[PDB]
Amino acid sequence: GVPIQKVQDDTKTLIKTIVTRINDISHTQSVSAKQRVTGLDFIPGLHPILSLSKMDQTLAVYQQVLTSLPSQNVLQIANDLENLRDLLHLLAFSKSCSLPQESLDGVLEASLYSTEVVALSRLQGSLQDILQQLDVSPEC
Amino acid sequence: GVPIQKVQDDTKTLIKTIVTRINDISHTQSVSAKQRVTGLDFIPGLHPILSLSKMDQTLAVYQQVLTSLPSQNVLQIANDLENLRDLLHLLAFSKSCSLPQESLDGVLEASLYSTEVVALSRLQGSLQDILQQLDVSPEC
Amino acid sequence: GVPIQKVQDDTKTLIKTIVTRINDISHTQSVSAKQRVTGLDFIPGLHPILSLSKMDQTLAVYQQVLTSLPSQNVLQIANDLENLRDLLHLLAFSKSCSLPQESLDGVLEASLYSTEVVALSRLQGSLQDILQQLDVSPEC
Amino acid sequence: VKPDPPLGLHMEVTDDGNLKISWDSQTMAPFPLQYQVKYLENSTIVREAAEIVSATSLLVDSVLPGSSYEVQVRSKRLDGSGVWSDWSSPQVFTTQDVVYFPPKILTSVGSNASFHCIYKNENQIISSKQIVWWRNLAEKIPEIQYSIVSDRVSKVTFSNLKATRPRGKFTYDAVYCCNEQACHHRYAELYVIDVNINISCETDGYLTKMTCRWSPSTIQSLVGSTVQLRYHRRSLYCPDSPSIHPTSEPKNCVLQRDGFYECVFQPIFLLSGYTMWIRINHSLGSLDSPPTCVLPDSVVKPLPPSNVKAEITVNTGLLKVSWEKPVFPENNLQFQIRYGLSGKEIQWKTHEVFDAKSKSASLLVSDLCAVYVVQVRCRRLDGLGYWSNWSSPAYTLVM
Amino acid sequence: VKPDPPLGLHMEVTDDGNLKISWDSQTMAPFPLQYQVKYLENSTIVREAAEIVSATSLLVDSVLPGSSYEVQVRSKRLDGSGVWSDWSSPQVFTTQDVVYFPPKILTSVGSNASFHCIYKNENQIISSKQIVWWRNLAEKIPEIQYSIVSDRVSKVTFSNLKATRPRGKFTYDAVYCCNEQACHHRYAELYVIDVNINISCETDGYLTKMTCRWSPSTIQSLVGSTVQLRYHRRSLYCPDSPSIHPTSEPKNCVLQRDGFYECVFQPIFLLSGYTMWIRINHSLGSLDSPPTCVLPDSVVKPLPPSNVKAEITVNTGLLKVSWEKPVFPENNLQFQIRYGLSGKEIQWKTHEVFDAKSKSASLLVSDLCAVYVVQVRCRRLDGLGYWSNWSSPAYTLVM
Amino acid sequence: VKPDPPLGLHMEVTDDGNLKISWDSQTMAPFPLQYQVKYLENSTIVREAAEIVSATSLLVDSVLPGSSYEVQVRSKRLDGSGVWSDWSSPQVFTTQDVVYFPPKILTSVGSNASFHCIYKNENQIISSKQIVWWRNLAEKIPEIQYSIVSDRVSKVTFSNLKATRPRGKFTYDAVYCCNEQACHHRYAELYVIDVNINISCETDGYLTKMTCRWSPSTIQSLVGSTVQLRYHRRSLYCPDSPSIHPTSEPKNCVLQRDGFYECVFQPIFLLSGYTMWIRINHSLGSLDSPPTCVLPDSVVKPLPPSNVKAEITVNTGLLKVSWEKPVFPENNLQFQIRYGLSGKEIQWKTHEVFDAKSKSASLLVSDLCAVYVVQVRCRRLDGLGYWSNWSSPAYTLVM
Ligand code: NI
Ligand code: NI
Ligand code: NI
Repeated sequence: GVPIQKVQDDTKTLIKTIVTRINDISHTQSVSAKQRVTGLDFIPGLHPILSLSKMDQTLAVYQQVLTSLPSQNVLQIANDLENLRDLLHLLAFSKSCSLPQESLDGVLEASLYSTEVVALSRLQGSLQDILQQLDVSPEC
Repeated sequence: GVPIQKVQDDTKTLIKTIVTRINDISHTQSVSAKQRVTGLDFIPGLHPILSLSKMDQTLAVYQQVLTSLPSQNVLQIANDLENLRDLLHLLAFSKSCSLPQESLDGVLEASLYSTEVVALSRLQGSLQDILQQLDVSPEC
Repeated sequence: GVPIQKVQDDTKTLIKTIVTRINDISHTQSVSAKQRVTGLDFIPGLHPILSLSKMDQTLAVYQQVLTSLPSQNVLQIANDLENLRDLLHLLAFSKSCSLPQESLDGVLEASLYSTEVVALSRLQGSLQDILQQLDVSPEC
Repeated sequence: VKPDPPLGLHMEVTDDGNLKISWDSQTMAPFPLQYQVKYLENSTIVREAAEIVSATSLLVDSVLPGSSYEVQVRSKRLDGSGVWSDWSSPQVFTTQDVVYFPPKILTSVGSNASFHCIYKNENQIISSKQIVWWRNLAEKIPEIQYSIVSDRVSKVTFSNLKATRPRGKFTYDAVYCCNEQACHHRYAELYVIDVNINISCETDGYLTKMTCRWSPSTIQSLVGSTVQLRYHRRSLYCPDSPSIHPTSEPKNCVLQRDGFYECVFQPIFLLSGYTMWIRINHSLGSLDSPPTCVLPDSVVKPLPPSNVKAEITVNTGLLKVSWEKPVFPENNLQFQIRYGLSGKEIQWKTHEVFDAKSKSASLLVSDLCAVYVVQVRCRRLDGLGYWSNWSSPAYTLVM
Repeated sequence: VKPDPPLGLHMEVTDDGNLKISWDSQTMAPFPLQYQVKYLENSTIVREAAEIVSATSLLVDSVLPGSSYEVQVRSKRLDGSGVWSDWSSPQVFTTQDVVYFPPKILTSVGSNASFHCIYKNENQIISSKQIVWWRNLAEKIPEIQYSIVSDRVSKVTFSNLKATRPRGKFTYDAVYCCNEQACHHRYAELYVIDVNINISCETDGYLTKMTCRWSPSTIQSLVGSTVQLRYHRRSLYCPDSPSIHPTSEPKNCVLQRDGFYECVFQPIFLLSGYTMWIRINHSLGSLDSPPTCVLPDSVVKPLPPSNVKAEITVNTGLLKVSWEKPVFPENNLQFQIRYGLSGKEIQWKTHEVFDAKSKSASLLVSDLCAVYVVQVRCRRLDGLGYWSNWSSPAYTLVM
Repeated sequence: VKPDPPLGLHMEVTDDGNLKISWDSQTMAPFPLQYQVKYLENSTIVREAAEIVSATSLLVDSVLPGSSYEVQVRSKRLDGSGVWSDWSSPQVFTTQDVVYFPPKILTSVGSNASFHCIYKNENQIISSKQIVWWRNLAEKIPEIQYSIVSDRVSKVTFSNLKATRPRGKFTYDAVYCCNEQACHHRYAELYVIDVNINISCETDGYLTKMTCRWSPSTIQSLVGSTVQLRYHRRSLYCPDSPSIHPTSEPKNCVLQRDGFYECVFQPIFLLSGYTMWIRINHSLGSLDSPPTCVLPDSVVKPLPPSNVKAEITVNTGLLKVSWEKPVFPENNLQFQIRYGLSGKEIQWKTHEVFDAKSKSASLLVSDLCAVYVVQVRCRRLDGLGYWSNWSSPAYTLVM
């Protein structure tokens, strides 16, 4: 009933869409994604992203962070993350496996620019890695 | 001073004018004027209207009914009836003779459509009769 | 620093300006300035204005009168008169000399047209006299 | 009962120059009241008077210039053992050095108007043979127009008044009454307005409403006062000479983008006479335009003739034009047909049909093989009305 | 506890023709109440009844025409030794001479609808074989549509209903049920509306919002009732057959001058199924249009191709047109180029490019020395979407 | 007297980085109070201090990053055997990991600005030889701009500042001070705004009011802060170099449809110097544009020449143009006449008249029998002002 190849292609197209949107955020493109910045250690930066449950909780944390950032673009980005997470949840149903489901506010008030730029460049790195490994048979 | 033949011609022209107006009310033309409808028995339908006092009280009752219908058309026909009553008063003055001068709400509220269609087709019939007898020497 | 000949020319230009303004007030040009009119005896009309301190207190009174007329033109004339007073103060400073600084409401209310035309034509006459004597060695 | 003192004690100067003292009657008293007014005129002579009146007003003869009136009033029941109220609070009214009779006159172009004046000079009323009248401090009025009402009252009479030319914001002539060469500041205000405004009405083709238009080009200059239309409807027809009926009602008229006001009467009474005029509500009074009476039946604009057809009659070559008379009016109508060659520019020729029963005409045409364009309009045969609009164009077929 | 008597005793006629008696529950009672209703139906036969109910309402079967209902209620605590309240004040409810079952029906075009009626004629139920149905007092309904439910209940059945044509302010058909020749003034209201409204949605070029447009030309006639758009979002994609989900939410949309309503969803869920329909909340009930499901990804309007250039190749004279594909969509696109001689009137010729990897095309041109104007637009190769707007005009250089 | 404890205890960081403790003086005390402040700095070292001050505030030197200050104050009557109040409620102030000196700088284009910072890394103030400065986390600031104030305080100095380019809603540059490779999220906000706004004023042709226009295109980006025009009027004339007077007043300006602000001065003082500027009242302070002084007498735009006539002189064939100089100014003026053949396109020729007493000029014309169009404009002979508008066209009569 559900054609898995169309869904996989839609996942790649949606990934390319989120990546181009974040590439359009000019201030983030000139910021080193892999550079670690103190205070935002809760943000899931470059750290082998190798399993379905960690990806789900990663996109969940990134979503929770974006909900608090007051930009309309970030709101749209959060909606794209909702559709993408549900697509990975349906893919996990396709492969058969269960998936279960603090200081960020302080930095949002004290350093909104930093919180945004870092969250976005680390998000950009996470999506490039997930994309580069969504074809080498992802497993639960 | 007052030309009685002129006033008589204005009376005929006003009657034909009101008849054409009521003829423009499409839903009433297809309704049998002489057909009896229970509830509107107080409305003075077809019964030889051969005298000035009965003609006057008939147009007065029809006016009293029309004053309560919230249609603009009904307002103009009632205003034309005011001009018509003044012409009948002037003709009675011309021939020399004196002319003296409740349940409507319930039927108006419960059945406005019926009150309107009946009042108008019965009024049209009364006016058609008056026209056919405004030349056989009308008497007070 | 302050060119005294320039200041004399600016004084002449401002006086001629006020006289031309009053000349543009059509209703005042046809009124005899020297004609006595009962009620405005408090108005400093034609009376040898022969000293800098007397000119200053006269123009001060004229300013106080103009402040009460609800006309925009009279307001502008009072502002120009303020600049004129400052120019006469600078001229007295140039020549070295110190310069210090009721029934009007009733006549303003009962007869505005006459009070206005008179106040203005007497002002125009006073300025024409001061102009005619601002070259015969004016003295403090 | 002890009634209260009368309230609202006011004092005005009448057009005759008398002091009218007025007060509010107690609207709650179920019985007639008599009043006693005590007043003290502090002039060059102090005079105290106390008068008993049954009216709610007193007239005091001849306001003295430069005098002060102090006034109190008390009430008593007229019928019976009435106790007097206490006195009102004293009210003070201060008169002025010149007095005008009347102080202002509001009239229209072409009328005759006359002013009276009293000049007090150091507490002394001068002789009328000394009083001189002046206009806007500009020109002396010819002595021919002066009139000696009495040894102390002067009069100026203007005839065939011409419209006042506005000087700046001043739309009135300031008329001064002077003691020989020396004038005083107090003047009289004279307003002459061109009240000859034309109101035109037109009833719609459906006989359901009447739109009346009028231009306030005369009055788009006087501010402070209001201008509105009043009307009165007579049960049947228009009088031979219209008049201003004492009982009237105002009609709300709306100003249009073209600067005209438009007021629509709906519903209408077709055989009822509508008399309308413009009433000018000035602070000093009211002005009325010449009244006009319009009968809606005589201002009807009919709809154009319908179902207009034009065919070239086979073999005969006549332009047979046919039409259907409009639903209204029922009166016998006359028709006018315009016809021309179909082109970029149509040279219209017209033919007039004066018999109401003609639903068709036959016309001679020069080119049997051209398309003719034809339109028709209608009017009441008796001329009592307007011409209809031209019908929608009808085209011949080339055969 | 002795509770108080129930308050607010009201009586309504249900759509089925039953008498619904209701009362306010005591919001202060911390325990369930049982009620006893006593009612007296004064018809041609007096009937007294006393019923015990745990609900705050009672249904009495089949309101009798020309009867009077007198009602009292008392309360008691349901659980325990409850004392009864005193009885409520008696409330009177007066029924009417004709009864309709139901009194009104609101349906859509093409449906089947049937009315039942009861006719009381001088306190006598006539035979059902006598009732005849009429429409708007204009025409007798064919007896084929009549059905004898019982000896006293008549039924009229309409099939394949056509939209009711509005006569003046009347937007419903008055269906009358008459006793042979004599009809009554009371009628039933039948409203048949064309609910087949089409809603069209378009997602902006940045895929950040979706604007949906719809025309209420069907419903710009019914006043009193409200019309609003309702929607429900499904996590992913559209079902094979859309349905009205029981759980939905309204979206506030604003009417534009073009007469269409425009409602924007922002932010959007690109891969979530948006099911929308128009809800007509009338006093008589609610009506829902046939639901439609739209996937925003499939209604995307891409931005036009950018950096469009046109150059004449030296010596060869070919028109080289080049462009840059829009940022979105990522799917393979097809392009359409229009080109023409630069003039007051551009004779556009079009060329279609169906290979996604083509960033340029080469065109044969007739005049190597004229300025050509060229524009390009794009569309999804699979056709699942709209055409983009035309690019900004590109001009050739004269070489 | 035993006074009450001080109230309103607040703690702020000064732009210099000191902790200012403040409290409300008891407005009801008819005698001077002395205070004793007790504070506990919980840093890496606990410090307890108790100071006696006669002022209602205390400055504590150099706020330590990552420390907590707890503060209590008590009061006593200054003169005599005063009993001490009880201690205030303890107030807690929590410092942050990095401290900037000052935390924000608002400056204009072309200025020099420098920030100082202290970085605590695991409860240790690091050495100045490792701190490196960055701009918006994008690029390392050249070490040339760094300055070692001391072994623990770093300084960054920017010279000839360029306007900050806004990135999205961010209108400031985030300047970061980092411990070698590792930066922290806390940054300093640097706002560089182009305060070089030009205000242009123009006096009306009637010399009754002066209108000043300015564009807020610079400031239609900063929200939260307010922008208003301030001015100060000097009795006579403008200074050689305008300055920001300490005493000024605000002027209510209205934004126009073109996006410009208009400030209307009415009435005006022709010979009074009006010094005006734009004030940007931001949460962090106030900014003033370079002040300008305008003398309305020097910005007058005269009315065009009036009564312009053009006649062809009989027998001689000269175009005699004549005019009346505008009412103002009375000072000697120069005139410019344009004349041309009356057509759809007028080939204007111009003649300049430099003598103020010339009310007419005579021009050579090629065709004596054509209608010529003529217009005249004027300007102050000394050039101190603008040119008037062209007069209303004058046409010759063909004679
Ligand atoms: Ni009468
Ligand atoms: Ni579901
Ligand atoms: Ni100074």
